[PDB]
Amino acid sequence: WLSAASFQETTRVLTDAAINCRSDKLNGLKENVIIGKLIPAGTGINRYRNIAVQPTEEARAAA
Amino acid sequence: GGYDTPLGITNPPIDELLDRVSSKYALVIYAAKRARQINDYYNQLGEGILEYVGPLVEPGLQEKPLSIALREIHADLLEHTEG
Amino acid sequence: QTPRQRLPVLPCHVGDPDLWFADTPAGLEVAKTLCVSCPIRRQCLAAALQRAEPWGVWGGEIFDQGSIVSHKRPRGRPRK
Amino acid sequence: SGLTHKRRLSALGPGGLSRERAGLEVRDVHPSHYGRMCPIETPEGPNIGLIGSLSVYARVNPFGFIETPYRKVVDGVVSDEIVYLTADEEDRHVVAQANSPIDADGRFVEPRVLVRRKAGEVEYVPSSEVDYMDVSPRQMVSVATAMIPFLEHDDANRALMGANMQRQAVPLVRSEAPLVGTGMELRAAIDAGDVVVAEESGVIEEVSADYITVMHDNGTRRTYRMRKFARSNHGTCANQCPIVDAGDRVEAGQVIADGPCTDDGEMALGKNLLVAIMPWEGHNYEDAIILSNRLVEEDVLTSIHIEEHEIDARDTKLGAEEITRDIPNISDEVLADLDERGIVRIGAEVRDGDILVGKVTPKGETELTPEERLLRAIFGEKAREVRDTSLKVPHGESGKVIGIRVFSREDEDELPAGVNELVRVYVAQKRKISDGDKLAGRHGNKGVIGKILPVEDMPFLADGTPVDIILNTHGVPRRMNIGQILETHLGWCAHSGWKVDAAKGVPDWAARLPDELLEAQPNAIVSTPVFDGAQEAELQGLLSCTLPNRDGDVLVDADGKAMLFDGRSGEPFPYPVTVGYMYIMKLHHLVDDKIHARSTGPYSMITQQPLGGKAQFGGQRFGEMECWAMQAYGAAYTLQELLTIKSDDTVGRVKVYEAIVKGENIPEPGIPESFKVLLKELQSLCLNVEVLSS
Amino acid sequence: LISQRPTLSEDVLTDNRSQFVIEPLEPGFGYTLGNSLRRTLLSSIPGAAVTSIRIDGVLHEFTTVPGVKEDVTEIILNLKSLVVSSEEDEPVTMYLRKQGPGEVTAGDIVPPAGVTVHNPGMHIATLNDKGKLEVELVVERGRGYVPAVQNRASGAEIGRIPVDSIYSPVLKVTYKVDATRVEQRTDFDKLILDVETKNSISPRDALASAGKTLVELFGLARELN
Amino acid sequence: MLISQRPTLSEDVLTDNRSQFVIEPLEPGFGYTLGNSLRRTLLSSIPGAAVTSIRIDGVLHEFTTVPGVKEDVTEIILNLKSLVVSSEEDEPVTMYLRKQGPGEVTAGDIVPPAGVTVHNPGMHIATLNDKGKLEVELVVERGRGYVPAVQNRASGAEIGRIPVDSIYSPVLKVTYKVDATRVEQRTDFDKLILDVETKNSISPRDALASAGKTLVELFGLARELNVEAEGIEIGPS
Amino acid sequence: HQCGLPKLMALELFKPFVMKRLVDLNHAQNIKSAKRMVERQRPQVWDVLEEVIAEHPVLLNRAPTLHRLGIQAFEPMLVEGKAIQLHPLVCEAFNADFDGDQMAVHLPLSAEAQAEARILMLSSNNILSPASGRPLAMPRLDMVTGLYYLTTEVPGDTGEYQPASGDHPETGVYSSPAEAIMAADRGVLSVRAKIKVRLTQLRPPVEIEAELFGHSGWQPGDAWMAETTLGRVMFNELLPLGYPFVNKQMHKKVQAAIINDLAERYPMIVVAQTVDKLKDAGFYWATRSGVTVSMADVLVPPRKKEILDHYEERADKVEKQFQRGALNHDERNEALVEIWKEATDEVGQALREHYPDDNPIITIVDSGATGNFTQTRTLAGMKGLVTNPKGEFIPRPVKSSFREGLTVLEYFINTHGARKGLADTALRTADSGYLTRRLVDVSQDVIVREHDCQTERGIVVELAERAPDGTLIRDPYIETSAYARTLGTDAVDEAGNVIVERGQDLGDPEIDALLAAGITQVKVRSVLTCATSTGVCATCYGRSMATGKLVDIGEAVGIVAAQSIGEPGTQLTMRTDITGGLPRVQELFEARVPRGKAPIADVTGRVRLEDGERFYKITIVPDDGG
Ligand code: SF4
Ligand SMILES: [Mg+2]
Ligand SMILES: [Zn+2]
Repeated sequence: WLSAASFQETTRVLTDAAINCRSDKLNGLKENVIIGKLIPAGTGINRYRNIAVQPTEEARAAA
Repeated sequence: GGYDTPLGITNPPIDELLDRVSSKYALVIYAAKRARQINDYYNQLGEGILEYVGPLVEPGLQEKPLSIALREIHADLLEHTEG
Repeated sequence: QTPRQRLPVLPCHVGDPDLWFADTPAGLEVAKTLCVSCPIRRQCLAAALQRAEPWGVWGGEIFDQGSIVSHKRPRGRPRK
Repeated sequence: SGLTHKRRLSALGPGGLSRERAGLEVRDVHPSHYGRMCPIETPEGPNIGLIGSLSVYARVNPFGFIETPYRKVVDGVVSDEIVYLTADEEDRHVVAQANSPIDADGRFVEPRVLVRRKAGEVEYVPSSEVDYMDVSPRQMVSVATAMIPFLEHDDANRALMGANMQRQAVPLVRSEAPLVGTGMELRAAIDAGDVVVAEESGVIEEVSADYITVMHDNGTRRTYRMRKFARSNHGTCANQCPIVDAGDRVEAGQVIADGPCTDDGEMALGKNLLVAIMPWEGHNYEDAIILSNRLVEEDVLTSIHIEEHEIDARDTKLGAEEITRDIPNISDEVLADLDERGIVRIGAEVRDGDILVGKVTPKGETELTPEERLLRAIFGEKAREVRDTSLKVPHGESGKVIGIRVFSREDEDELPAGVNELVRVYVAQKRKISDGDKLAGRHGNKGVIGKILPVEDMPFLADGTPVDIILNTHGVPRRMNIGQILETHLGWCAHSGWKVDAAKGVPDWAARLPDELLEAQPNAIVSTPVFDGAQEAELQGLLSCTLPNRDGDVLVDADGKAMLFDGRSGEPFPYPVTVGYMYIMKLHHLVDDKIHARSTGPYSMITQQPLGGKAQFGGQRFGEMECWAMQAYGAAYTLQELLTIKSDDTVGRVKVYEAIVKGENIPEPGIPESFKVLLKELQSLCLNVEVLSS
Repeated sequence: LISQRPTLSEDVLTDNRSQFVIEPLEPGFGYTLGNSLRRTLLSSIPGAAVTSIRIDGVLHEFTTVPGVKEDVTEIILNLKSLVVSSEEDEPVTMYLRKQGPGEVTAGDIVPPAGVTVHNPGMHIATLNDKGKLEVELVVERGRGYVPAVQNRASGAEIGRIPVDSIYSPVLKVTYKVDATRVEQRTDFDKLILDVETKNSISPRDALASAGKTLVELFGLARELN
Repeated sequence: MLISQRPTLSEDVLTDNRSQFVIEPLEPGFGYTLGNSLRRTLLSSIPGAAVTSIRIDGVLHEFTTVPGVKEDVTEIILNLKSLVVSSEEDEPVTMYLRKQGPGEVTAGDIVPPAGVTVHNPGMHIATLNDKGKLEVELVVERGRGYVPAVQNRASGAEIGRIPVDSIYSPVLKVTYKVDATRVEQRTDFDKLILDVETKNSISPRDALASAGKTLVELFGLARELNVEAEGIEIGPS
Repeated sequence: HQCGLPKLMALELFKPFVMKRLVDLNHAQNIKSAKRMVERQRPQVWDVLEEVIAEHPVLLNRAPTLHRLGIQAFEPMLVEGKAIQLHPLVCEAFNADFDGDQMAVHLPLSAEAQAEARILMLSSNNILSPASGRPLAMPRLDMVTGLYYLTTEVPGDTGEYQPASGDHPETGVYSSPAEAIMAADRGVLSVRAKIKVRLTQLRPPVEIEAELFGHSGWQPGDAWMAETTLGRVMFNELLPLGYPFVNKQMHKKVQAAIINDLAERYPMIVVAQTVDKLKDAGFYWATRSGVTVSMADVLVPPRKKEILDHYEERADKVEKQFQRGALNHDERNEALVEIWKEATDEVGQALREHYPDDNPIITIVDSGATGNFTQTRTLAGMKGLVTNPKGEFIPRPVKSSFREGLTVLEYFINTHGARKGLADTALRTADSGYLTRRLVDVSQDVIVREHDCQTERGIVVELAERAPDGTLIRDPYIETSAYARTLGTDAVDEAGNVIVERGQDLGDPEIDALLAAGITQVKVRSVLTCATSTGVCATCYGRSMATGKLVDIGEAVGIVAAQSIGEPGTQLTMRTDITGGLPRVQELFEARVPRGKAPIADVTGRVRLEDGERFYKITIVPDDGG
């Protein structure tokens, strides 16, 4: 509904989602721009954001 | 594997870099997290040593930490696992 | 590589500052001779004169609680 | 441009329709426009056809209709009773064509002549229904578009752009008249009013740089003051200078003094520069322009700009502001030029950011931090209970100071209330030509300046003369503006001078040529008018005979081309190249007006986005198309960074700044302020908005 | 194998314009040699030109002297055409006293020792009966072209008007080769140079300066071993 | 006056004979004014030697093929044209080589008389097959530059003496470019980057030395006209 | 990968970085002193600024930003001056002329953002447009003219090889291109003669190498003969070492094919260095080629008066027949329109016949640098017909050319069409922006989620339908329909073996193998049939054309699709009552009922063609018995 409010009838788009208690999911690309979090596409997905970086141990001993 | 030697921002070549990772997004996050570790180690060398250790290759005179990290990745010196 | 002002040239703040408040007249003699090479002994000495220093080497000169000293007597009986 | 801002017919405004209500059948060219509004000239933005100019010969009725002269030809004999007509009578009658072959006494020659009809038709009529012949050609054209030579060889798009950018020249400091133009350049200068014109015939008594005392025939004298370096409305100089001596006799109406863009009375907007139309090593790609260094050295293209800076002293709540030499703790180095009561001296050369007016405001007294208290106790200084607001010159501006006008409320002048002293400083940099500036010919072939080469590695003819600007050749055929090529050929002919060899009488091409165009001195001027110009046969015939320079040397052969050496390598170019003398202007869209950057400056109040505009710092708008571009690339972090910490997150901006200055890693971004504003609005509208963790 | 070295001949047309002919060269050499000499001549001959002037009644470039037909910037653009020739490198000064009606030619400038003005007939400004003109000028040495060196780069007063100078005493240089190139392979070029200079120094002296600069430059590439 | 920055010179090696010089830094301009002259002098100034005309038995006018050999007359000619040699006698010396029977003729099979010095024996020149016999004379003379094949104006003097083109010069290929280092502190000084590759008769360093010698004599011809002039000076190292 | 930057801008841009560095070099002991030193612009800040600015990529952007290549990242380097320098190849992607257009610079700060601007948006890693896969770093107009003049071949030129023998040998052969270069630097050779060099460092074409070495010609070593020009050797040395010799004439289509094949077979860094060497040689031979425009180089056809009299008699007869009242007004205007269209095409044919090949204007046109032949026809010949403000044709028409110069009435007639095109271009720009907004707002959620949907469904592909005589004429729509899509099932020729198995990328060699095997219907796996929940699987979407390999698992294919569809607006001309232009696309995606509603069938069988009065009425014979 948060993305849907950007087109037309923002009074009307809110006032029926308010009745249904329509919780948003934050899964598109339009809504994550609005609330300022990372977009879920490209370098925003959880495959590419929880990457752990560490030296290899054969090169640890060279240090 | 034959070219002119790359210069400036394009050294090491990306098409030769990309065999170390699965995709360009993973390569970007790989290099960025390594560069954050490098800069934290550089800033935190006055007192006792933190849990991050060193440019594993020897840098130039005034080399950017991201460029050092990319030369490390090309040097086949790091390992990682995705999320 | 510095290209700064004359601050390392300024022999006030070259070494340890507590040397300049030496509790030995010999121990401050090196400090007093060190401002023989100071560019700014006139204005510094003048400032120390007008502000009524209580202590220390100033303008290449030690100061009493009110004014200028020749040099302090040490501990013990003064001589002949 | 001063002339053609008047004689302008708008279409919008109060009592008229707006641009959204401008339907597409009001921007067109209805065929009653012939002679009453020029179809070429219009602004090219989102105002095409709404704003148009008057024609040349038009005249306005007592009721507000637009008349137009016509010769009243009677029974195939062309009279001279010039009769003004309106659109309705023009629809009534039958109108002939301007260049019809009259038989030297009034009679026509061919029986089937061209005719405009009532419905905008083009017909063929026997020569007895003709009752109105045009007064001249070029009746359909404007004032600016009657100055483009060889207009009838150009497309209307490029003619539109040429006549539109003929009103954006700048007044130079030498202002040489063009070698080839149309004859309507003298009238457009003495009617523009920016040339001092003698009113009664007499003898000059005394000239100066600033006043001329013309002595009339009967006793009385009259002095004409000048305006030496006054600021125009857009920041250019408006200098005048006399062009007579102390003993001449002038007549009532003679030009006595040139203006900004004049030379000996007639208009002049640019210089005559030798040109060549080969592509040169990639420095002129997609119509850039390269130039010699002789233009910079000889000050060929060097305008003068004058900027006005203004500051004032109101009354605040905490007292009253003042203008003093004394300021907060800035050294006597910056007070090396300020006068005894504030502002700088006349003639003091300034740089970027220097003090122009020293004004310091009563800021009152605030509370003191204990640390500041300790530092002030250590150093022993004045409390400095007043805050400095000094007028300083903005970025990249320099040059001398001409005049300092000062107004005071004490000095009985008109001021807004509370303001005590109002001051104005005039700064006048002389600006050379440089890369990034815009140059243009007359036929709308504009272009920025690519790389100002040194003079020696610029190609030269066999005489050693280097060329001065090299255009590109891929831009002529795909735009259809070969008026520049014909103008260039005639420019070389008019520069080197000709003499038609009438040994066995007149040659065949020169039948229609007048007398005293058969031969002309070198560096003599000609004028081809707009719609009845010189023919291509006459151009080839003139190019055949083009008398040599100093030795026996025809540098430009019959085709118009020439043999160019190369200044860089040394070998000649293998094929001959077109040269000739074009005429190009300098445009007032210079780079230093436009270039601005912003690291961190002021901010908005109600929102917290940075400010916008080049007067202040100003930051660039990052539109939704660029958001789409970043999303399609896949760089999430750059997009999130550009939408959180560079524009909105007011508590994170300073953290970013200090992390950059100290040298640590850039911290993770926070929640932007626009989202918190939206959240508080939705809570205010009785919507129970809640976030969910699990 | 040609057993000869070329000999620089000479030919004088007028007093400030003369020719030079070099023969014989290798094929494909005359064009490059002439171009190298032309690019040396056109921007690397040291000369002398007026740098800064200071009229008395003015304070900046944008006013008018009381009683002249021109104004300050027109006097500047007239004075840029001067041709002075100094000996020492130091800033010398020359003055201009003029009073009352007439014309101010360039011949009324009274030089100090060393320097001289080579065209007295240049018209600078015209004077009525109420005009008074006093202007000093400064003459440097140097080469090439230098823009207007600013007042705050120096430590001068307000009256010191700076003017960008052009010291290069050469005007217009061209060449023309004539390749014999016969079927007996006795082929050689004949470089015909052509110098015209702006009356300060002779073309012989200009060519000598260019040749000495090039010889000193190529001594480096000779001096590897 | 003074040049205010002494131009250096630093050589390099890519192959046994392919150097890549770089001169740095120069005055604004001057890169093209000296690089082009250096290129042309290098190509057309240094003396060398090559083959001018050959004459081969059997074939007198039938330039299609030679009996006994397997490759074409034109293959033989343009194979022999790329033969590196040096000489002393400025008169045209002659040569001779002879070989019978099967085998491969290399460049060392020719017997050199006095003066001539073939600098590569190990280069294929023919493959004589099936009891053939090859006997070829050669005319070697020293020269400079690169002339084309001289037309046989003395065609009555010899009918089988087919002339050839002759690369006299020892260098083979010179390319160059410029650059624009330090436009603010040093105000647009140019960096010349030469590149010279030569056949292995001589080396690029002495090639550059000889080019500099002939150029400095050629410009000292212009200099020694009024020695008491003023020009730009450099100074010592 | 470089771009210029003026110093008075870059100093303002990098101000905190240079503050930190010149505190760390003790030129100013505190931050306020550093700020005042930067404001006064003391000369040490430049030597600090170069060291702080090296290898720190910035962005560039030109408004309006149409598609994905509108924002590219460049490594800066300092330029004295006031204008941003730019590489001349990327103006095609930025759609930037140099008439005064202005670009905007941003600057990334974090280590993540600098990594993104170094790896993703770097200018050297964006050569292929994602819309079609054709290159966008291909050399454009000026360098194309240079390469065309370089690689053309002229018979009758100087020093050509002729085998004229019996007296003297060929005198065209050359041992090496070094010898050829020396001869051309002398007076003998031209560049575009025909010679027989002996190359050694260039790999011969496949047929010749198979003839001589069979398969083992490792062209680092060996030697071979070739009857090329010099110019084709000189151009062909710019290409990499493994690439086979070309020996053609470098028209723009050929250069597109070369760069496309190069980018398919080689890495991007090799492609970037190749295209940069191409730019350098293209400019250097463009300035030698002697392309100039002069009025002696615009020749009128010498038959125009005869052509116009022959058409004028027919026009006069039609006007006479309307004068007698033998026909109506619209028939008159239609007949005149047809007469003058035939006349215009006739005089265009006469002009193209008359013009020689080595003319500058026809050289620029024929190379594919710019323009078309209609502009040359208007520049010499006749303008033709000019439209109305409503859009109909004017039956006058223009009979003059811009070299001969128009007259007053003809210029007045031309003004209508000029002003109409000028307004409608901006109108079409605004509408294309609107369409792009709608498509972005629909498809902003399709992103790649899984790696394998693991279905078996898929669409089929026509792929070079069989001729009636029996042969495989290649279908003209393959690069937009069959290339770069994975195969849903295998392909087997005439129930023999398989040729290409499931999962292959379906590029050119697989295409050639299927064509040689003689099949048309393959069943490609694609999106439409993707069986994931939200977004599409990676293995369906096929080869992403911006990389030349398979897509990753995070790509925003929806936004790429929307920008690639909506970008080629402002080049969609409709026609001269069924929509056929840009609004035809607009009603298609809105899926509304079109105006020109031609109905379709509802059952097969024979039909009863049947017309009433002034409008038709057709019934259909059913075969189902309904
Ligand atoms: S006490 Fe003497 S040496 Fe020390 S800072 Fe003052 S003047 Fe200098
Ligand atoms: Mg543009
Ligand atoms: Zn799928």
